[PDB]
Amino acid sequence: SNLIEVFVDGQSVMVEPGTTVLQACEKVGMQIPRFCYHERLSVAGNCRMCLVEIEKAPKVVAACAMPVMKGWNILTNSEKTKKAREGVMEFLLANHPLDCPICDQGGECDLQDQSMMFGSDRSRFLEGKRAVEDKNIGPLVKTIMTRCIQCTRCIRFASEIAGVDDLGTTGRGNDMQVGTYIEKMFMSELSGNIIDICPVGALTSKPYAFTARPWETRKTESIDVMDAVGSNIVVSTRTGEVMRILPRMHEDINEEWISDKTR
Amino acid sequence: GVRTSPTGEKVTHTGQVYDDGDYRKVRFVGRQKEVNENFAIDLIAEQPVSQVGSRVISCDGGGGALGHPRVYINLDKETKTGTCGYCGLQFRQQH
Amino acid sequence: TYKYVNLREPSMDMKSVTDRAAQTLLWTELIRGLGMTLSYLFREPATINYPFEKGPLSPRFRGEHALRRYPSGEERCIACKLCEAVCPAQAITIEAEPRADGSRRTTRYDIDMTKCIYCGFCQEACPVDAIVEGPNFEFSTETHEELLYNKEKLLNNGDKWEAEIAANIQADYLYR
Amino acid sequence: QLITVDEKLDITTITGVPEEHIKTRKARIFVPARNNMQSGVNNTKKWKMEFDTRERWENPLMGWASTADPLSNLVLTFSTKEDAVAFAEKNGWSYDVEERKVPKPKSKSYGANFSWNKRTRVSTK
Amino acid sequence: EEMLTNNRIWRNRTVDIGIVTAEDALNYGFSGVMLRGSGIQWDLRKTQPYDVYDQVEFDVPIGSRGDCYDRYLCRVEEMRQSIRIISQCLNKMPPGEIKVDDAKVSPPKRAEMKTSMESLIHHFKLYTEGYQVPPGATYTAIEAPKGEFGVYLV
Amino acid sequence: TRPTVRPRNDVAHKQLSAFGEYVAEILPKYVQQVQVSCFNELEICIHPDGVIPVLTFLRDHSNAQFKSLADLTAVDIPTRQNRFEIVYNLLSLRFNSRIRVKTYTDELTPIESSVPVYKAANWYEREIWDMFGVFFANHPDLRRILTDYGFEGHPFRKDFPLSGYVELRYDDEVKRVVAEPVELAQEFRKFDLNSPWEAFPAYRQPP
Amino acid sequence: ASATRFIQWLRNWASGRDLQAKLQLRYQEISKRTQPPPKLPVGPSHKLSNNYYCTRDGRREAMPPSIVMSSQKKAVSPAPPIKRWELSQDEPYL
Amino acid sequence: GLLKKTTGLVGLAVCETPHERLKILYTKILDVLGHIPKNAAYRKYTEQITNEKLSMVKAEPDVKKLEERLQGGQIEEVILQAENELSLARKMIQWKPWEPLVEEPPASQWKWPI
Amino acid sequence: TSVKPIFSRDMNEAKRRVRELYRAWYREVPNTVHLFQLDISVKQGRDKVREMFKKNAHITDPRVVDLLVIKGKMELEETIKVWKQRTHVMRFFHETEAPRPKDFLSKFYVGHDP
Ligand SMILES: CCCCCCCCCCCCCCCCCC(=O)OC[C@H](COP(=O)(O)OCCN)OC(=O)CCCCCCCCCCCCCCCCC
Ligand code: SF4
Ligand code: SF4
Ligand code: SF4
Ligand code: SF4
Ligand code: FES
Ligand SMILES: [K+]
Ligand SMILES: [Zn+2]
Repeated sequence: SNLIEVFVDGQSVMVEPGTTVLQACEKVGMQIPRFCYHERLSVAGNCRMCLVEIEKAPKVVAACAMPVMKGWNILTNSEKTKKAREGVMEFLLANHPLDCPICDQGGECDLQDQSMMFGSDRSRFLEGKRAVEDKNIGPLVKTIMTRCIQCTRCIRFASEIAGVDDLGTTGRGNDMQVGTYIEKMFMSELSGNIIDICPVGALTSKPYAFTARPWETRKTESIDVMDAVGSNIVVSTRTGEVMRILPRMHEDINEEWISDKTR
Repeated sequence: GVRTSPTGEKVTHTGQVYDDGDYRKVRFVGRQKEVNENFAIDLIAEQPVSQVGSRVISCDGGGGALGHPRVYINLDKETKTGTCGYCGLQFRQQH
Repeated sequence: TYKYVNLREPSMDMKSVTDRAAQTLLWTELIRGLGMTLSYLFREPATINYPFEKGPLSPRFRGEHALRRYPSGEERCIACKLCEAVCPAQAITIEAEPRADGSRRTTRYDIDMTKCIYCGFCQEACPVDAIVEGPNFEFSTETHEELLYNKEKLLNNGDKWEAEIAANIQADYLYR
Repeated sequence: QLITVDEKLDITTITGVPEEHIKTRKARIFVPARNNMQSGVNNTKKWKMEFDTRERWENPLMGWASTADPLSNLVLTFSTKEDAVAFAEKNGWSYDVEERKVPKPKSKSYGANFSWNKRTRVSTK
Repeated sequence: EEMLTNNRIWRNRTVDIGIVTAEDALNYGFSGVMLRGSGIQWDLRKTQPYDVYDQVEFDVPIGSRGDCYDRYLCRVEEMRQSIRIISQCLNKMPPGEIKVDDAKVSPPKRAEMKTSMESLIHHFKLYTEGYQVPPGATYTAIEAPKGEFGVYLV
Repeated sequence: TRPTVRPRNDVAHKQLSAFGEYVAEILPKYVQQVQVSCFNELEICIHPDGVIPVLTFLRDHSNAQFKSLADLTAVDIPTRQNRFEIVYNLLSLRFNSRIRVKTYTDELTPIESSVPVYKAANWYEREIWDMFGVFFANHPDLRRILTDYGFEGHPFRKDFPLSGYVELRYDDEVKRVVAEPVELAQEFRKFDLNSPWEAFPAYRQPP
Repeated sequence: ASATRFIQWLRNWASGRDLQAKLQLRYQEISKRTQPPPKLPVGPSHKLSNNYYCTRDGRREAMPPSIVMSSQKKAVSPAPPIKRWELSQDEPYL
Repeated sequence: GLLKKTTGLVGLAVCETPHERLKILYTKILDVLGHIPKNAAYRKYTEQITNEKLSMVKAEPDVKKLEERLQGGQIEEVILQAENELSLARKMIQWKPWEPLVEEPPASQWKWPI
Repeated sequence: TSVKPIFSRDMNEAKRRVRELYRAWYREVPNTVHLFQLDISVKQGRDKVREMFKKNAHITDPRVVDLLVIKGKMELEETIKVWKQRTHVMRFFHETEAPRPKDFLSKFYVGHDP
């Protein structure tokens, strides 16, 4: 009854009021590019990778945050949308370090993959890059903060999901730095999940460091026995060896998180 | 430095050495254990630390296009040195 | 356009006919063929005097593999595993971990030289020029097991051949 | 002229598979879970069939991972669950079907970050 | 040719040996010199040109008896035409790049890969995952030296 | 004329589309689908009963004259009820054109042998039987062609393992080559290469 | 190249050619084995402006096949008849 | 025009009386097509292209000029094609492919990719 | 449930083809042992033939039976024409296989395979 009508590339779709442009695209099987947006975190709207053209609107909107209005035609593949993605990806990679061979994220990196699928194929940045100092937040999460793209997923997860207010940004402008400011360890029981939600290799697992690459792991979907919650997990193995433990999405149990002990 | 275990078998730079009672060392009987004696961990520690003037320095490993991808190293932490993640050279901000 | 390789009608004048009768009976075209091999008998043969003389190669030659170093003596390989992923023959096997100083380095680097197709993809994929195919082609062995290289063997190959490897890379890297 | 055949399709006797790897195998029919390291969902579209993991041991010469399982790397792709189940029946494999997991729809509100009186008010941006 | 072409022993071993009619060659699936030996005027470099074959001049040898000797003469004359083409390629070689300037397919230069973030990402991805190819199926063929060589690629 | 993009040839696309509907008009009994690809390749998809009538028409009809069978192969698609797609690639020297004809079958259903239309098909159909197990009816001499004598299974099926089920060696005791269950000193390493991000929107499948 | 004049004459007469002009052994007419460095050109897409990838993306202009007929006026041929080849003027008869 | 000595194709004999042979074969094709229903596209299309070829033969008494007009290679190739067409027309009567589609394919039989 | 037959329209027709194949295999064994100079007896070979026929005695699809007979006939043709070697003929007897115990305990001791 309350459902309004919108269009994705001219295809009609019925959505509830308050649905975002990103969620309307989800219905027809389109996945808008993203970095800051996470469906289990509060909306941020800062990476600007989800910019999409609305037909007849001169300005692209941030799909992750903009609520759809009745009758909108979202153009997910327009020349305007495609140029917005290339421009934003260009800004993301301008100061990003050439770390992929030594970066544990390589091969399962959303920055690599969305650069392949939505960015340009070359650079025109001719300057020196930003370099940021690293920060210790305990024995579980290694931080290479030069790789951070300031998506603020970790900050939002810690505040909303883990209920811990230690992470935040300091400074402003290009020198805005995600961290704790003071020397502090982020030692929650849910801390290890910030590795998963960080789209880049800025936050990675210290125990897992350097040991494998994503393509070569075999994925075994199993269950955790560290407690009685029954968290669903993926056991990554390679050549007969357990390499790491990853969450497996189950809406009715662990959603997409696992405890540190489980991890 | 290459070490010899109490069984006399050389220890590799990866720490591998058949323990006493491992039949697999019979493969070396009448032959030899191929061991590289230029331990890279030792060689890189002999390099002097390079003092620089800026807060950020870049390393491509030397030789331009014959080195490694160019990276940038922050030198704000004065307790430790900035190390190149590719080649292991160390850098220090002079005062 | 096209041409006919065999569509010529021979002339039937008594001179041409008599010329062919002489060819049939006096074997003139078979004698002519003997002239050609006689001429070769008095040509200098093309044989080189191996192993004292070698055949010519180029700086791009794809031979035995070796793991290289930086001038300091540090290994170039950072266990990125790009070579292992691209290897068409799955001839490369790698394991890695943080070194005692935190460096990202391999603890296993095997090349099964009886799987390898000497295609050079691994040295194209390497971003730091760690794994190369050197110029050596004279390393035949008496056992199969001697052709299963581990990291110690490949590092020794790098130290053994680095003087030549560096000079060949210097001559060809501007084409890459 | 068509004939009336009235039995379930069984091709086990004409597939050439050894008896061991029909009766002793357990096939899993499932849609792969999303790799949690990435947000892309394009690897959760198709159904997969995999077989139970068997022993891998270390090669004495080199320490490589040896196997005696001819099906260790066999993975099949299907459009639908029914297509995968139909394939498993005619080949005579015992199978387990896991239902597809679709993310539950969420209600997202940017304006909720600045609530006047609710706990959704964020302390930082 | 001074050893074979006019040699009566060679001609005795090849002339009227393995004759194949033009219609049989087609219906049996023959191609290349196995067609042209029998007189079928057909050469994929002329009729379905690829790369820059439309920009070189060469003749297609054609047989008249469909036997071993004619196929021998066709192959020898094809070698002469190859030299003729090679002379044109040497003279008309243009400058420029050697692989498509599109780093989502062809890898970047090593110097670029070690300097540019985009180049490193694309180099990394091309040598691990490789480039994705749009869904489809093609049968593509060339005039290989032995005949029509093609791939049906899905 | 952008340097890196393959040029599009529309005169051929129209010509192939015209001939495609020409074939469908003449053989409605068997033709199920006709399509032309963006690189200008015409494909006719037919009912398997029409293999001989369709191929004979294409070989003999004055406006077709597809005298040469370039290739005859099969593709295994396990998700389909009829898993085996049979593909005929034909060449017309007269009209300097190519056409692809496709049909389907399953494990237990035969296909009429096209040898009477093209003698080239004799070995192609032996290869399809050997590698996929698709039986061809009234074939002059159907039997394995590529696999070893006594080999069991059809290797090019997607559910046949890459390394097979058995392997050979010489056993000194019995003084002959023997076959034994396959064991590998190093297991083939499966790689998961697919990116989780869609690459080609134009081919997106509706949900 | 070191053969004497008599032997040069003899193998020339026996072969019926002037073998010396086109020796099959290479001497110093070949390129030097040490060459100067190249400086290779760059491609058309090496521009700093007017170079958006979405205007030069071949893979994304590929489209699914056009369905002409799906079972879900003059006669035509697949293409115009091939022209008859003309004989070579370079050398029509070998 | 003087009669050829060779057609250039191995096994394809030179025809002494091409015009008459073509008229015989084209007439036979038209006779065979009379037994196919008037609505069959095979009949309408084959009759049309046949009548155009026959009209050329009746209007061009020179074998060289006629070959140029027919665009089917040597006139002996054209005779062979006429014979092949006549063979097809007889077969089509048994097959009757003008009938409606025998069977629809399964739902996703031709869907690609999966 | 109406499908195209391969040869036999029903099980009774298929079974006749099976017995025709079995007779051919039964008659051929003495020649195979003689021609290949096998050390087995004619009884051992004929027992093996029975064993290969007995393992497929539970089939009730006439099409599956027809394919088995088709593969059996091809299998016999290779033997008669000596396309097979002795190694191929003796692969039916698995002479170098160490017997694999089939009880729970013996399996339990040797490994994890069920
Ligand atoms: C006053 C009255 C006088 C009366 C007497 C007058 C007689 C004079 C005229 C007599 C004729 C002279 C020739 C006699 C020699 C024999 C000629 C001969 O037999 O040649 C024909 C033979 C077959 O050739 P073919 O063309 O294939 O067959 C005919 C086609 N239906 O061709 C062949 O034999 C082919 C041989 C192939 C093998 C050749 C390999 C060796 C060639 C090099 C040897 C050179 C000669 C060496 C002689 C050594 C002497 C010590
Ligand atoms: S985060 Fe991604 S793009 Fe950045 S260095 Fe790591 S793998 Fe490369
Ligand atoms: S550390 Fe990772 S999750 Fe946190 S803001 Fe940076 S990129 Fe985002
Ligand atoms: S040369 Fe080719 S096959 Fe050999 S190790 Fe390198 S990538 Fe693998
Ligand atoms: S040799 Fe090169 S490509 Fe291979 S793992 Fe080491 S750094 Fe990576
Ligand atoms: S996903 Fe919308 S701005 Fe980040
Ligand atoms: K991460
Ligand atoms: Zn460095």
